Amino acid sequence: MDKTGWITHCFGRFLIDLPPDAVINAGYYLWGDRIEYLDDKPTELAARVDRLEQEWRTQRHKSKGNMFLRKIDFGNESVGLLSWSSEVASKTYLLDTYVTSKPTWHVYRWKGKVSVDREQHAVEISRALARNLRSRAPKEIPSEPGFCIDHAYIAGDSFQVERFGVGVTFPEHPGARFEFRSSTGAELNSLLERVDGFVQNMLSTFAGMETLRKGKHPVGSLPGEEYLVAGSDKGQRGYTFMWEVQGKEESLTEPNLTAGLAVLERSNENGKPPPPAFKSDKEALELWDTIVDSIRVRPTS
Amino acid sequence: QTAPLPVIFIPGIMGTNLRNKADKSEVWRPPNGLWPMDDLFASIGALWTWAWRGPKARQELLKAEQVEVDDQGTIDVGQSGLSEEAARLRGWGKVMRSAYNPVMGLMERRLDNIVSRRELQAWWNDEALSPPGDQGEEQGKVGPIDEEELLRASRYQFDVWCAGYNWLQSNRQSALDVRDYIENTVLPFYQKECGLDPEQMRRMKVILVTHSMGGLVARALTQLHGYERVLGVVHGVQPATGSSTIYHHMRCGYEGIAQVVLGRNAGEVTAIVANSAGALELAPSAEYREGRPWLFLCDAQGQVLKDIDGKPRAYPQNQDPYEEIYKNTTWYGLVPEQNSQYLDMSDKKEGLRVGPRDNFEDLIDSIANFHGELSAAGYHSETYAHYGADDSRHSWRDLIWKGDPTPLETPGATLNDDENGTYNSWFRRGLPTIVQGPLETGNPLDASGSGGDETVPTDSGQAPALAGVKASFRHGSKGKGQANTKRGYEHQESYNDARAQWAALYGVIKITQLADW
Ligand SMILES: [Ca+2]
Repeated sequence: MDKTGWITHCFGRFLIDLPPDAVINAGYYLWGDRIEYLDDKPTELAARVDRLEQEWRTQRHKSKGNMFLRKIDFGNESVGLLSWSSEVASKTYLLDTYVTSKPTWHVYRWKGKVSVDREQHAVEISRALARNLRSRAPKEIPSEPGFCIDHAYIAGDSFQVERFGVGVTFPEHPGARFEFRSSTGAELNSLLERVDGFVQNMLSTFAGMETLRKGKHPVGSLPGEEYLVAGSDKGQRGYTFMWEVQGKEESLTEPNLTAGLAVLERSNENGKPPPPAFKSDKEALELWDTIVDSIRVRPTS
Repeated sequence: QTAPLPVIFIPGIMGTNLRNKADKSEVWRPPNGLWPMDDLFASIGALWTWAWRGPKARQELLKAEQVEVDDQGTIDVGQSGLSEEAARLRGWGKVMRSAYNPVMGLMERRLDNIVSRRELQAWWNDEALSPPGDQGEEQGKVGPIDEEELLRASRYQFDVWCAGYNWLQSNRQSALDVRDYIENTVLPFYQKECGLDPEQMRRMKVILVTHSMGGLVARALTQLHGYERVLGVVHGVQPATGSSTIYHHMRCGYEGIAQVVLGRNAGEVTAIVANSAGALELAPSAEYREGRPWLFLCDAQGQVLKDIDGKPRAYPQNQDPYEEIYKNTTWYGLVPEQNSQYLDMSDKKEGLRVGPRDNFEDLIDSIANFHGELSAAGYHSETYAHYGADDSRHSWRDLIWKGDPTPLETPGATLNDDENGTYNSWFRRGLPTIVQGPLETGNPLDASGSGGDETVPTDSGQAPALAGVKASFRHGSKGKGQANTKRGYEHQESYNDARAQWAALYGVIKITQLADW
């Protein structure tokens, strides 16, 4: 396939190539909670944080008094607001952390629950985050080890729970969506064994369903397996392409990895069969293979 | 005119499509069960959102704070008279199509066609006039619709809007989201379309029509906040005080017959539900079944066992399901020790920021608080409720472990179940097994609360009637009335039953009599 103009993107520990007109929405998660990129300028961020602290200070726990516990200084201008996680909570706090990349300033919000008896540990994690958050240009590929997010990367190669999910649409293929995810930890079962029952059920029930492909699909040293199905009903064609690397425990570069491409049911435009996502199964498989075969761990030093 | 009167439909259990909030990909688009494998694209939807998602992925993707309503689902405009584009704007693509699109389209066409050319139109001129008792109405206060009332109602333009919501989050927060939907999407449409000034806007009212847990969302909205915007409320199959089915599902998985599921064994369901305030809020409250037990430990002869103090092992024993069952970590608890591993599968407990059990116990305390507030706050003063009360649908109403707990309860107890309802194994026999009720020897006070609609035991379905709501329709074998002789309907599909539809339209007409103009 002609990848003229395709763009190599960094997501987490990985790289992937997408067409230049791809519409991309990404999310990044640390220890299970989203690290959200904020548009805030520094004065705006300060006002945002002060505003929230003062809101919390007006709120009351049902028995323990003030909902606001403390503002924590994580060093490197990063701060956290610590509050009870609810008005009846006794074992968990909400820790709302704000952190900036260096040396180019960008602001992030990373909020999640923390155990009362794990407070010091949570603090050290945020301290470390503030030390490790390095800025990068939107398409800059870091040669240093680390987990890439919007406008930055978390430098280092020490294990942490980390995950991303990226969703992609294609102007030329209405109704199609591609998604790419990584998550630390081995998935509990493997893709082919997991879905085969349901797929066989689909094939048996619906004459319009077919399996296009089922088996191994390694991409470099990534031991991926795939299951690709398509079907027709109501004069439109649907697709579900599934690819997975099971993952290894406590591994940043061998996490669980999934890639998927779907075309779900869409509607007729004023009583006319919806516009086709693809010209043919061959075209869909081509796009699928081209994207998946571009997935690789970001080379680092 | 125009005198618009919006009808806001609020869906129920797992009823709203969801996508990941950051990446926008689809993570929930029901039905996802083995039933009904009757539509090709439906099955693609289930494959993509559920079947190919591993257990860890499911736990990550069905996380309340990380999902949002997806309004891009399929829509069946049916005979509503709406274009797909219009129905899409109305949010009808937010919710399970088969379960909800038909009733939304029915109400739309019925309410758009009450009086024409000085005659009552179809259905309104006959079926609608039924004495409420014939339809299973049990409070005995409200009367039949009359010609006055329909003429009055015909002066308004009803439009059905679909308030899909993030069912994983607390229903407390979903109430806020529905408020925002009404105030920021629904009403501004009429402001612009009808050229309404701010006073006219302020004077507008809406009518809520809810399914299932959507009724708890509605009550949070009208009863825990000042929201006079709501003129009245129709509830269908509300688990007003919760449902013992949540215990079955968390300990055994959903049954194969279920259209919508969160797993096929304990670990799968528990991994999602035990982290979701919205899901856990379905758990029976302290007031459920008027405080009587619903979880029974029985011997081989079906007789309830005795505890250390010689008291029946029928829980709750002292009206506290939160401590007695939900946080209990013994073999009969909601999340026994054997199932702790499913609370947070992301890493070994050690490196985490929050302990899995810490989080879970705080969530239980949260639901207890929400349950308590809802109970005290009651129901909107113009509430018309209907529910399925049928003894041919056991609904896990009596949750029974039958067998000998002795080997499970000796010091250093280690025995594990099969995550599907039994401790019997290749290695051990005659042990506790979840079996279908009803209990062999029952409490006479429990007679009225037996059966249900498969998901909501009558215990909970009849709570609004017991709390004194204006109208309550008891549908199925445990109710009365000549128009109520069919077997009671099933929960998920309740709004596809003529009685549920009748009760909804009846409620709307009655509530409308209160509208100013
Ligand atoms: Ca209308």
